[PDB]
Amino acid sequence: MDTQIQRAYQKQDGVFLNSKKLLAKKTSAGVRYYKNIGLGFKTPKEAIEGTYVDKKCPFTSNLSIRGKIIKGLVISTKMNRTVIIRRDYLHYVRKYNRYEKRHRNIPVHISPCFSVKEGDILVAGQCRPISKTVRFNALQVVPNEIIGSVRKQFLLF
Amino acid sequence: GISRDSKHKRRATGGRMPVHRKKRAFEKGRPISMTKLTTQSTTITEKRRIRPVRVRGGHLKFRALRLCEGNFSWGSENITRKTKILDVKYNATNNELVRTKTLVKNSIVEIDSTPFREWYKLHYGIDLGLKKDRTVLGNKEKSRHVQKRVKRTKAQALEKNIEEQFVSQRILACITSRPGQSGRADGYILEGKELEFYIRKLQSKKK
Amino acid sequence: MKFNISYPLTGAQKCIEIDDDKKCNIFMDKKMGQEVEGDTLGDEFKGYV
Amino acid sequence: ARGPKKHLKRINAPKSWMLNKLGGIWATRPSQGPHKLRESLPLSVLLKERLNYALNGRDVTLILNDKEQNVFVDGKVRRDKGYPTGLMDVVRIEKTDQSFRILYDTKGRFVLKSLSKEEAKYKLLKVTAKAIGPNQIPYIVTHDSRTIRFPNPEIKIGDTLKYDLVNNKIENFAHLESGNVCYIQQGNNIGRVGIIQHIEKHQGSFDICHVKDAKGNAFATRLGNIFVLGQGKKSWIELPSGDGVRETILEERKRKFSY
RNA sequence: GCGAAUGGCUCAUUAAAACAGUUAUAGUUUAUUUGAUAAUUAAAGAUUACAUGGAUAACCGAGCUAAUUGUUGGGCUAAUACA
RNA sequence: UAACUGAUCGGAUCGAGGUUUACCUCGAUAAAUCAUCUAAGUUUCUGCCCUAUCAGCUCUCGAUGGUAGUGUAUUGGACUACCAUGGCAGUCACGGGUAACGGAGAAUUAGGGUUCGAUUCCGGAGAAGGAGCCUGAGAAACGGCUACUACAACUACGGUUCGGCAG
Ligand SMILES: [Mg+2]
Ligand SMILES: [Mg+2]
Ligand SMILES: [Mg+2]
Ligand SMILES: [Mg+2]
Ligand SMILES: [Mg+2]
Ligand SMILES: [Mg+2]
Ligand SMILES: [Mg+2]
Ligand SMILES: [Mg+2]
Ligand SMILES: [Mg+2]
Ligand SMILES: [Mg+2]
Ligand SMILES: [Mg+2]
Ligand SMILES: [Mg+2]
Ligand SMILES: [Mg+2]
Repeated sequence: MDTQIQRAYQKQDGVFLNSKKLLAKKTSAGVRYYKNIGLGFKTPKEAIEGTYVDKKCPFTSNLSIRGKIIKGLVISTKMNRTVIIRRDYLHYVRKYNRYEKRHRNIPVHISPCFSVKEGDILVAGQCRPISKTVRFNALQVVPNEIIGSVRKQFLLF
Repeated sequence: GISRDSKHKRRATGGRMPVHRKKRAFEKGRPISMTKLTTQSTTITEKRRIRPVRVRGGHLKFRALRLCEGNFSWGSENITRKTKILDVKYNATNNELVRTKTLVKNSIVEIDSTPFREWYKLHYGIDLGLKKDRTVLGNKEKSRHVQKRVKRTKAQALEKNIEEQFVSQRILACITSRPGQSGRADGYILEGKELEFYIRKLQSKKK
Repeated sequence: MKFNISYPLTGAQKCIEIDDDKKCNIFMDKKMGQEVEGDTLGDEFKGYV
Repeated sequence: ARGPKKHLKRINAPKSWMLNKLGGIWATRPSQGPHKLRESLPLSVLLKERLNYALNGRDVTLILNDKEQNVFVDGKVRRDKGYPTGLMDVVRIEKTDQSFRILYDTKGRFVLKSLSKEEAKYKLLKVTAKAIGPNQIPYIVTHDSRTIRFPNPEIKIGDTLKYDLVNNKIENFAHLESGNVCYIQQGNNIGRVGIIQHIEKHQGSFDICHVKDAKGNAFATRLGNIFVLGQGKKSWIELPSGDGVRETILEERKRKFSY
């Protein structure tokens, strides 16, 4: 009644079981879409016993992950199940023979399963284009503490 | 040349974005194809109309413009018969599509219980016509009629909502097919989770 | 108005020049392939269609 | 771009063809076939510049168009100026009953190996993909774009088969595993032949492999570039330029002019 | 029936755009080629399969305009066209 | 397994060489699906010259994300509707200049650098400017078409052009 309607006008799964399950009145009916992107990645416990209907998830959908895999710090928590990760790298300068600092910002999609927080390191995978920016989904989240400015924070992670 | 190139946009940082390429033909964008219903030939004689469009590879893609009959499946029973759709209600996407009884992939509609009624009768010995005459079996109980029982006893507890539906002649179901893409209109019969829910949208919608 | 009159049945191709105005007056405001009553040509065309 | 390319430039045509730089301006562009553009040798190249049976361009035009049929590729007739003869193929020159192996050098140039009516029978096939198709049936596919029906089941995807052309029959296969012999179809290391050491898969999208050989050199290349020339040390075909092993510019000198 | 969407010229536009070096297509289309695969022709209809049906260029002949690889208009027969 | 459409396919075609029969042998070509080759869309990451006498930019319609649909060859706010308010920035956003198409490379060079790359390779863009489209497996083609702006050629001034040399 909550996870289902909640504003939006319906939220099923990829494997349209449900209502039909009432046919198997004895074993386990409460099926949800289960998956495992593999690639050396554990599938979130929370992902399984959730009521969430996120088609853009890498464990609850026919969303693949291929090639490019990222690790970066998180900037913002706003946006619906989407986050911006900031990567901090050095650039070399041919002439002066030294480096300068630089940061690329990245649009990342977050399946409800893992719980966000601002200023923590995150691991993204290469998933098909989900929107103008998005092209990365979160696969493994590590909580971390930064006392204040996320901008000030710059780590060659 | 209604294109869909992502160039006429503004990069992340909303700054306008350059162009050196005239609209290129592979960015094709075909004219939308609203899809109505002939469950009211008050004007509309030609029941269903489907126009085929020459697509890329060289294939054809049939486009549904006007319809009246689609195919639907009862999840639970695994039955599927072609039936006449009735009126479109609640399109979610927008209420105007309902106002023009347009057919979106996921538009919730009504159908004729006839094929399902006809079937539920033959396989269980239960017509579903007004409750009292409920069952209709055979005179002698020695032979194969012993099965309509076995099935009937399968506590065919078809939700109190599924039952009312039949008798009323109307049946709730959502669609699962792009008319503007394949020309057809196929849907599943509404039940449990969504049934209860979509109905609510309808109860509260009118009240 | 000059006429290129063809005769199916045999394969007769003939050309007639009709200068006087009064005769042709019947072809005016008639559609393509209509039925012509070639009696507005009392000459050689006595009772033709 | 306008549509699909359709020509090829002297300058741009692969160094494997040991081509004439001054030559002309173009070069026979391989026809869409069994082997990829870069990995192939169009007949015109094969006879004119290679064998030298042909010469001027029209010379070919005769040979492959003449109602006699002078060229055979894997037991079949061919009459296309640029049929892409690829790796591990067998080409027969009718009018002389010549039989050749389409194999790369040790320096990566397409070489023509002369075969005896014996090897001319079998051809080595590498396994592309393996899956079951229509009505419960198993299918295997070879680099040579061969599609196989009902193949022996003890065959993993990255296998190497011996093919009896005469009977279009298979015999003695051999997967790639620690301890075999191999030929590398392309790379900074092509034309080499050694003993597989071990295959470290990295799944992230690209597995690698190591190798040893005669002078016990250490070789490194991606699996896609390994072709199993044989099982357990014994190679299956005669190699060009002696054994599939290249020399230091230093070893070449000492062998030739003995420095 | 294919080809004409290769090539050939040019750089006016165009600063993360295009490009390059990289990667993905489990988000896709590809005529021509190479390998392979098909026992059942759907219902209603209709029905010959030793195999069906109708029409039109070229051609014959009449014609228009000052004018162009313009084209009207009548008669004749074939297809891997069409049906 | 259930049913839907039936505009998917399942050859009404063509050679030649043989040979006392019953035919035989090697080919052409049409065409469906899977591969395959070829190429193309779109895509990840990283990298560009001057400039703040450019500091706040994008958001009335998309600017950032979520929902459902359209649409496409397919992904996608690519477009519609509803919802959230985000997305970028001094680690220079946004805007402006460029006698700026980017590379491969070119000229001089102790080392480090300085200045160029219209121009045989590659990729891109375009064909008078601009938009639209037919056809096709394939182009917004352009030595194809439609209209507008500015033009080029013929005229019996009615009308016409297979009119675009950045080949
Ligand atoms: Mg510090
Ligand atoms: Mg096709
Ligand atoms: Mg060719
Ligand atoms: Mg892979
Ligand atoms: Mg970029
Ligand atoms: Mg005629
Ligand atoms: Mg004969
Ligand atoms: Mg969608
Ligand atoms: Mg600018
Ligand atoms: Mg420059
Ligand atoms: Mg060029
Ligand atoms: Mg490119
Ligand atoms: Mg000139």
